[PDB]
Amino acid sequence: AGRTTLQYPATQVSVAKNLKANEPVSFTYPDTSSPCVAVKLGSPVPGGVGPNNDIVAYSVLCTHMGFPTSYDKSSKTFKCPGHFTEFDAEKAGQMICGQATENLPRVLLRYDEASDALTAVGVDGLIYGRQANVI
Amino acid sequence: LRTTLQYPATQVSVAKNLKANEPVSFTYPDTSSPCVAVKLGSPVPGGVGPNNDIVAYSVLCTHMGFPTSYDKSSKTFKCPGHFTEFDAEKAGQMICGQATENLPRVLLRYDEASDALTAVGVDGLIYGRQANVI
Amino acid sequence: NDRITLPPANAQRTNMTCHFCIVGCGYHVYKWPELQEGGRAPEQNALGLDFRKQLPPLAVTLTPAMTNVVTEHNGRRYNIMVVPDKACVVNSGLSSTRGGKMASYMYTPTGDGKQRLKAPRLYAADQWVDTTWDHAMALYAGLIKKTLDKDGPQGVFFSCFDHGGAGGGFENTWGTGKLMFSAIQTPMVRIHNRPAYNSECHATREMGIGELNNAYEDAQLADVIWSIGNNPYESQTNYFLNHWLPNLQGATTSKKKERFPNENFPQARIIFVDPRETPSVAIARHVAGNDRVLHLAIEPGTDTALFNGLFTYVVEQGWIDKPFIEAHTKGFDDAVKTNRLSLDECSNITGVPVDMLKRAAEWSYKPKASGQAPRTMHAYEKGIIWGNDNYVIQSALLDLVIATHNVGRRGTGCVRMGGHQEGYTRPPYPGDKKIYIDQELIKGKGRIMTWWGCNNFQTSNNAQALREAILQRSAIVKQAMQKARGATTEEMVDVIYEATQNGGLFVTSINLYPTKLAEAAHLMLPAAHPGEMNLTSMNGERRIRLSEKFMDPPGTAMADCLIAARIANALRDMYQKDGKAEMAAQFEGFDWKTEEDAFNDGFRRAGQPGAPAIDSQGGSTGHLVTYDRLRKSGNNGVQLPVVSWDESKGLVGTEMLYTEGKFDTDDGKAHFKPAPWNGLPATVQQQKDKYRFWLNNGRNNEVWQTAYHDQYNSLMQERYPMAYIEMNPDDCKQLDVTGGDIVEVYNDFGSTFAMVYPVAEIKRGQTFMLFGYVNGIQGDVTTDWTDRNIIPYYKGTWGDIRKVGSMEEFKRTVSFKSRRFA
Ligand SMILES: Nc1nc2c(c(=O)[nH]1)N[C@H]1C(S)=C(S)[C@@H](COP(=O)(O)OP(=O)(O)OC[C@H]3O[C@@H](n4cnc5c(=O)[nH]c(N)nc54)[C@H](O)[C@@H]3O)O[C@H]1N2
Ligand SMILES: Nc1nc2c(c(=O)[nH]1)N[C@H]1C(S)=C(S)[C@@H](COP(=O)(O)OP(=O)(O)OC[C@H]3O[C@@H](n4cnc5c(=O)[nH]c(N)nc54)[C@H](O)[C@@H]3O)O[C@H]1N2
Ligand code: F3S
Ligand code: FES
Ligand code: FES
Ligand SMILES: [Mo+4]
Ligand code: NA
Repeated sequence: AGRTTLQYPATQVSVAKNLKANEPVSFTYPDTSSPCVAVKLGSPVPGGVGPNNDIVAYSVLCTHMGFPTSYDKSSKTFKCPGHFTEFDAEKAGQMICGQATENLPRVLLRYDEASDALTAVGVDGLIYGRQANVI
Repeated sequence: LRTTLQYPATQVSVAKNLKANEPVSFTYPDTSSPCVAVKLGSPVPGGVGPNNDIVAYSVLCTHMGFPTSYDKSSKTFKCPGHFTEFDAEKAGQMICGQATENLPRVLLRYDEASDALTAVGVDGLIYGRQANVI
Repeated sequence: NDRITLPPANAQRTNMTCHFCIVGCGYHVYKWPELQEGGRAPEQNALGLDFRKQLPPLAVTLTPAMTNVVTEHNGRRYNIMVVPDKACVVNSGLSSTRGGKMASYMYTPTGDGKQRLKAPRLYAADQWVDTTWDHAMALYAGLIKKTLDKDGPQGVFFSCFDHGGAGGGFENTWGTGKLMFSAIQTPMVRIHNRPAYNSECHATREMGIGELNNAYEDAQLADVIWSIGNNPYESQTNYFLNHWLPNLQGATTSKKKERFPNENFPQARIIFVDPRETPSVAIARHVAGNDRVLHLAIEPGTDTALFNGLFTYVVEQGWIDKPFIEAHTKGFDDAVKTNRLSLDECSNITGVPVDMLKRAAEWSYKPKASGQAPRTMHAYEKGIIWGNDNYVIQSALLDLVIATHNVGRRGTGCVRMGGHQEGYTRPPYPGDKKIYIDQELIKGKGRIMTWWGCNNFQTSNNAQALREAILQRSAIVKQAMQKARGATTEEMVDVIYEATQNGGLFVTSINLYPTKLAEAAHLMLPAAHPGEMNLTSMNGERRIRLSEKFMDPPGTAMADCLIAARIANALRDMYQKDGKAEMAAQFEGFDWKTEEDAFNDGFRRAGQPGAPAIDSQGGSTGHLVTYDRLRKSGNNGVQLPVVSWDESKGLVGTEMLYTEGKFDTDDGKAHFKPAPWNGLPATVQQQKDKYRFWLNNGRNNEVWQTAYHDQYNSLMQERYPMAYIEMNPDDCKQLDVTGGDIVEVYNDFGSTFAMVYPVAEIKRGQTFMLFGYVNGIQGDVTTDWTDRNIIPYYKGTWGDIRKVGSMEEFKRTVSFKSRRFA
């Protein structure tokens, strides 16, 4: 091979200006079995993208035992119904409380000013239930 | 998918042909990677064979890649380039020199049934290579 | 493991000077997103190297130690690769084992830098805790302010770097110096390596010869190189490798001949003055042959006698430049009288046979057949700088050099080899006396002591007396703090201040790491190193380079110059609040947002109109240097002083000092000095009289300084889990010790511990211990003795050795094989 990196796809999510503050968008990345959310937080955070540096994206599969987590708009967290793990959308998937041993994986977005496009280009962290992010 | 390199399994020799402190030359994992195996004569941690004393190394200096030479009197590999010296008795530990990596160890299987030594892997990165397997 | 991620073709590339030694080797830092990589084809990676097949020797220096993955303040991950620059003139693509580790010693959350200081740390009476920067400044500035108001500046102590490179440099020395000297105005300041505000080079400077007076190219042009008190393969690796060895190999002969059409150039030779047979001696013999190396294995401390005997002989033979002496020197005839020593007396004192003394003079000073004196570069370091009377040795050595016109000619120089890089720009020292700071602290002086970019627990002379006193004084403050409950910062300042009136000392460390200083410190502030900040510095031939920022510091770690500004602005604010406009005004001039601001304020203002007094290695043309101009210069930079600048030419600098015979003295002449031989100091002689072994000490090739990074490196710790002592095998047998045994080394000054390292080349009744280390501090057994300028004789102590026992683990894991290549 040579290669030490996974071959991630480049997947269009949307243009940034279509996202409303605190209204999660669903997409799949890096394939149709990996559910993800992108959300405009409404306020800049470290590593947020877009015009207001505030768009973040995640794998929604709990890194404990893999249940799809749900985005809570009031707390801006992802909550797992399995064993009650909760992840902070504003702290790069930091576990607030729970049984996981890994932060919620971040979907890396490129933001292109010229087109206003958000493209999913990678994952930081390992998605639940996978030997590698790219199957 | 795969996280590991696909090392070949290369016969070196049978253990009982090795004389104490007489280096055998071979290439692993391909013909551009020179290696030595030596019976040290005394057990060392991780030595193979009947007396747990056979070790093997890449001989390319991990500084800037000159072929090192095995010194029988000290049981070391010495580099003529910038004078690095590695200990064959301490898994390639740098005694003195300019390298930042121990001399890579060739991992040998020793099969009692056949007396074969087979090179099966490398511990460390060989000089002047992106991966041990090109 | 068994692979590397290549840098992509378009990876970001910045310039970086090596963090560590004087040589200042040039490197490139490749930075790129973690999930990208280069291809193996040479045009598909940033290195331009073909990784589709095996590379030949010398094609690259690249190991996993030269790679890392950093996590930035934005949470994003980036591959880094820190590798030597092939087109840098200094190192021509060479990397030492020390600089080769730079990538590994960059800050990452899980790597070797994991214990980097990331926030202020406070010892709140009985436990370490985090605190805020504002609380830290309120406590630290508060104390400084209280001390200024009640005791004046003499209550405020520092030991601070004055050096270049990482933990130094022009921005940082200016920042600290402006704070200590212009703002606080304290004279109670020592330097990282010596216990007063002084120079290593008083004699040579006062004789008119600054100690970095040549180019590295001069080591290529020399007939003869002297290495005096100097183990340069280990201590100045790539100067030795890239410049010295090519000369010894004959690779520079054709360049000598092209420069000097009518001059004989024999095979180059090398002379080492060193009591010890070092790896550098061995490697020189390997490269050049035994017949082209002279190891003058002098008795410890006998340098002055050596040089007075050589000076006497070259004068008697007439192997001197009488036209040079007449036109360009003063005091020669006096020095001939005061320094007179016969070769027989010289041989008796040094132990060097008369034949070897004569040969050294013959190689070095006797005219060649073509008429010209040999080009003899005289290179010296800590064997004489920390030797038997710093001032007198340099006086004796320089007398020889000046009489033989070995300054100012190409292929010559009487130079420091150097330690750290250089990068000094500071206000003048505000006192009129040298003060032995350690002694002052031991005697109970000062309210607050700051260790800044240094660790004298590991590196002071008489270090045991120091640690004892500091720990006890620290404990008094700890005891006083613990009775407080619910105190405001201001009340706490008063409690601590009170404790210092009863013997206590408040201790602050400004550092990358806790270190052993954490055993005594009450406050620790996080600093940032090159690559986390921009930084300028120069090497042993005065070559100034910019090291570019490419990554964030850990947490709230800051550039030392900016920590200084923070402290100054905190003090200013307190004074303004207290209605003391005049005291506030002393803390003006630290409106700095970036390190560059410190560069503009210091280096670039030296000698300019409306500037205050500034002592700078840049001199008065330092304003011609800018960060953007250094960037355009690359890792080659410019040799200071800068002579000209324009857009089309770049920075044009200065190769060699003193080539027209004008020295840095009142009259423009070099000045000879008397150099009396008085034996060893009585303090050292008393140790020698009582105890068995000479306790030589200094550097290991692989270990950098106090092992601040190296202590966290698993390979370093496996190789040198403990400080080692080189012992003669016959002495070993007498003490029933072998490799990997532990011994106590002790005298009247202290007790320390080392692992035994049998070394055939060590002389009977002599030893050599690794200095500065994290497990077994050598300096406990160094004396308090210093020369007239408070320069310690660190290389001058004796002690006894007692077996503790066999460390089985050391025997199973550590090599005790020979470090002298043959
Ligand atoms: N016996 C004996 N003693 C000796 C000597 C000897 O030969 N014999 N030699 C002497 C010599 S030559 C010297 S140079 C001294 C060295 O004495 P020290 O200067 O005490 O030792 P170093 O390891 O250079 O100290 C550097 C310190 O600064 C920290 N540091 C690194 N980078 C930075 C940075 O960017 N900022 C800040 N704020 N801190 C930083 C490191 O973690 C470490 O604690 O030892 C001297 N002591
Ligand atoms: N690998 C490595 N390199 C370094 C450093 C490091 O820690 N690690 N530190 C850097 C610094 S800050 C410095 S100051 C330099 C130090 O560079 P050097 O001064 O080159 O190193 P040292 O090991 O202190 O001492 C040099 C020699 O002095 C000899 N010596 C002892 N006593 C005497 C004496 O009385 N007379 C004479 N003539 N020689 C004597 C010792 O045997 C020794 O080989 O190295 C720099 N480079
Ligand atoms: S790599 Fe660094 S340690 Fe000195 S020899 Fe070069 S500057
Ligand atoms: S499966 Fe999510 S908290 Fe266990
Ligand atoms: S190439 Fe082997 S020591 Fe440099
Ligand atoms: Mo030093
Ligand atoms: Na001690």
